[PDB]
Amino acid sequence: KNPKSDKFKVKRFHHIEFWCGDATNVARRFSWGLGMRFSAKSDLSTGNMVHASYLLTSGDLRFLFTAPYSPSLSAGEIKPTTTASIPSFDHGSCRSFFSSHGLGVRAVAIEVEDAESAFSISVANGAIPSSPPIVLNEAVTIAEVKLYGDVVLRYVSYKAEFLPGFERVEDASSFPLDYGIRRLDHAVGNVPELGPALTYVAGFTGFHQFSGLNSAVLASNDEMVLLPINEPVHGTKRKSQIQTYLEHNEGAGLQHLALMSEDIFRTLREMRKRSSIGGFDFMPSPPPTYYQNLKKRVGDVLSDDQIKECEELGILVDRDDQGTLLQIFTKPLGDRPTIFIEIIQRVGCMMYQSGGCGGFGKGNFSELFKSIEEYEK
Amino acid sequence: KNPKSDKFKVKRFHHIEFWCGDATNVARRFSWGLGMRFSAKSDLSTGNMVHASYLLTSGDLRFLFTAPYSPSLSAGEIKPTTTASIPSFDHGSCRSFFSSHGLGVRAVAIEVEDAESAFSISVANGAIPSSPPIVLNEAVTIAEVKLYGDVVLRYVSYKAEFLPGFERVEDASSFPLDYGIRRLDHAVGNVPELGPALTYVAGFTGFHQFSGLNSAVLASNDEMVLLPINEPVHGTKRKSQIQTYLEHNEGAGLQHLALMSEDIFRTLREMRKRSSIGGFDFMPSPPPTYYQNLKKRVGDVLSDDQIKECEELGILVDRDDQGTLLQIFTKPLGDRPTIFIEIIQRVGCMMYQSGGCGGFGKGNFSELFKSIEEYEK
Ligand SMILES: CCn1cc(Cl)c2c(C(=O)C3=C(O)[C@@H]4CC[C@@H](C4)C3=O)ccnc21
Ligand SMILES: CCn1cc(Cl)c2c(C(=O)C3=C(O)[C@@H]4CC[C@@H](C4)C3=O)ccnc21
Ligand SMILES: [Co+2]
Ligand SMILES: [Co+2]
Repeated sequence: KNPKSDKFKVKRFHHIEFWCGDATNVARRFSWGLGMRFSAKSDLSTGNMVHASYLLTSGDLRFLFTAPYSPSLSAGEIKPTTTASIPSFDHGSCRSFFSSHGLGVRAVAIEVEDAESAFSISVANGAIPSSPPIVLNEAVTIAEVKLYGDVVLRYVSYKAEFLPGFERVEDASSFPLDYGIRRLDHAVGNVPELGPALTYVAGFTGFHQFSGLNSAVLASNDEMVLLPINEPVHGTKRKSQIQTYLEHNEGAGLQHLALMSEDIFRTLREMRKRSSIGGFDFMPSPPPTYYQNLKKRVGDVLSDDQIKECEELGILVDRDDQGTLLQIFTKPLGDRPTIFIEIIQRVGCMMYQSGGCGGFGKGNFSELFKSIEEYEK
Repeated sequence: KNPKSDKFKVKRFHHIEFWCGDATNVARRFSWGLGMRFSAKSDLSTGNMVHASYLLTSGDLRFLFTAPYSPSLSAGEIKPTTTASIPSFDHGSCRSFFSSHGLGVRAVAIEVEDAESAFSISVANGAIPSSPPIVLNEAVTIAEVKLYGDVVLRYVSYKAEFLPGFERVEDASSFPLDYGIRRLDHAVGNVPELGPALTYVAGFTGFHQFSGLNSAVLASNDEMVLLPINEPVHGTKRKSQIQTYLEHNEGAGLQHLALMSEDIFRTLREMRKRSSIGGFDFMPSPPPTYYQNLKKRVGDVLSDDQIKECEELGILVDRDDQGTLLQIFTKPLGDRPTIFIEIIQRVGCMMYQSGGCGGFGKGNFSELFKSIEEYEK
């Protein structure tokens, strides 16, 4: 059931903003590791004396990397005279976030019809305000409310090129890398208590409900904005990875970003070639028994050659009533065992493809446990 | 003249330590951009609950990248029970350094005969202590004194593998990258006042003296440890780049690291191929007039084909009474216009090669000014 209860008009995920200590080095590592192009910048070279922000893109996926300059460079400014291109940015908030959490997502940004209206309706319905609506160059409106922990949900609306004040990147610095990633599929939060988190977020958005953890997924009307949230389950044999996250992150935050690929075989071939030369590492692949069991689960969807290619690349597969899901997880993106990335591709639910086609892979918890036991043999 | 006045036995540069917000992303970017192998680690996986430290190597060059974990992970520890592998590390100092300066060098480390003796003699001769000598696993001794700004000179001595507590890196994570870089040639500081800086450092080491700036170079007895120091010169037409450094760095710090290559043509070919895919950018190349003028300056040292290869790669050349110097400079390594890297290779002074052979390129200030004026034509 989908009661289509959004309290404002939501379109799609727009961008993800990482708060960094050095945006340059993180952005360059991510660009090479994920195959994303440098697309826009706002920094000293564009007149921004407050923060350095670099935008990477792959298809519709937009990753923004932001770090503060010395406050001394902008000491004479006030908010009405700021050279910051992102008006919600604050030196103290950014440094506090990074000191507390390390590298991680500060903002999950969605495009809405009217960010001013979205902000008002959200706060009227219980959202904790983080940054009020601000109109940039009479063209783009941005506002922010608290999502969980120190992560904000950022609303963006356009009257009619990322943000005013950002410059397109000189072609020579913009190498057209592309490993197949096309859009953000979902963004997952870890919280200490799932119940209150769900009630809060569903409360102010109207989003409906779509081992070691309990989870639920909030979704927009067309189920294209997908926001899973996890809480830990305590006392288990193996310690809850959600609890490990909360300890190393100093509390709630964004756990993983799932990036849809138009060709997950090519994406993973490209990413795995670069794992040891500056890119991202992947979690340990499942045993050969997992892929032998795949024939009985998805042999109608995937040929044996395609199943063999899943095995070459360490890809997991899950299936539900309506669609099939190919997925794989990176090791953590930075020093702490906190945020990681999922690469995903969905098969089915063709109407365009409906959002969440095939679910989120929860069947792979049991299929992996059983496959490792099967594999001790 | 070289009075060989070192107050203790100094061997060579040992390593450079960057203090980072996220060591993983900086280390991976540097590894790919410079062709350095991941060689050792000390982090959560090795039992270090305090800091994440990753060691990159290329030949004898050792780059260490360190970032703090949440203090909560080690809250129960005291110094006698610490799991830190680098005992001088402090969460507050590291966060304060990075907040103030951004990404940069915290420690210039030299190998000495006895780091305990070097520390005592240094402080007896005016050095400001930063971390007292500490013996690690009865095998390695480390001590630190202030060099300039928040940069420390770190003494390391070995009784008889980087540091105890570091583990060698799993071969699969250690891709054998190598673009030809072999050792640190010199490490350069920017200070507000050159005179007092020189007197202080030469005071406690016994090191002897080897537009927009004044400079002098301190050197060890065999002139293999080379420490240039710059101060700004004010009022000029173009603003002093040393002054720009001090403003954006919030004071004195390390300006550039010069990395010797055994084949600067290959190093620069390799680095330039990666500039736009996660590596390092280079400063604008000199005009064609610079390379036409090179025939008259170094035509006895470099064939026209070799001079043409310098032009392809943007390489600068300078010469003194005893040797020839090939050099090139990167753009700044991170967000702020502060630290950068020089790639260098020296021709001549064969006895092994004597240190500083060919100087440091100061002749290229005038040769570049004149070549740009020549090139307006
Ligand atoms: C193989 C072990 N494994 C590790 C992960 Cl992270 C994972 C996921 C995954 O991506 C997550 C989500 O998108 C949904 C929100 C939380 C739940 C579901 C969840 O865990 C699905 C199945 N098995 C998984
Ligand atoms: C082409 C413009 N240019 C930019 C740099 Cl950074 C540079 C250097 C260089 O590396 C530096 C040093 O190693 C020595 C210590 C300070 C002096 C000398 C100095 O500037 C030499 C010649 N020309 C240069
Ligand atoms: Co997921
Ligand atoms: Co130099």
